[PDB]
Amino acid sequence: MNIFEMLRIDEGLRLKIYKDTEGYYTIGIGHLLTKSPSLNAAKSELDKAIGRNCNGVITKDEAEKLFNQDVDAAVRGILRNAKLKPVYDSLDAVRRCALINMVFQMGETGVAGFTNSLRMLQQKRWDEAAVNLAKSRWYNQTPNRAKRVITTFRTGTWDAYKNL
Repeated sequence: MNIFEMLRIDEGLRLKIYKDTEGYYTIGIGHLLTKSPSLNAAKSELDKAIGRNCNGVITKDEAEKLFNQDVDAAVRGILRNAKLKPVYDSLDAVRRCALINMVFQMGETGVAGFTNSLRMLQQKRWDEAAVNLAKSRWYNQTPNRAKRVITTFRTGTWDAYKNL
């Protein structure tokens, strides 16, 4: 497993515009288009993103391309965020993927927000952070995925993804 394989599992692949867990227009491997309720806004965003007339459909190549940009963006966002950098730099290679996973899913600001959980990760207090992390909207809304990610932070292994 690597970060690509992990996000691939959490997000699945769709070549047609679809609605998020939160009902937002997305495509590919979890590539949010817009939070606006109009399919029209979404298609406009899709065309902009791809640089062609898509009419709500992309190719797999194009999906993977958005995915390459989004993983790259998540890493760089981390490394630039004053709050996320130190945590990332303190973690081992498996757990770094867990952090990325959250930033990909809820954004930089989303994650910078888990003050207590990040303090716990930095301190390598793994059980404690897993409990703290479960005390969130994230976990109540997407439990299956959150368990997989929390499990990764707790164990530093890929066992949560092996099953899948």
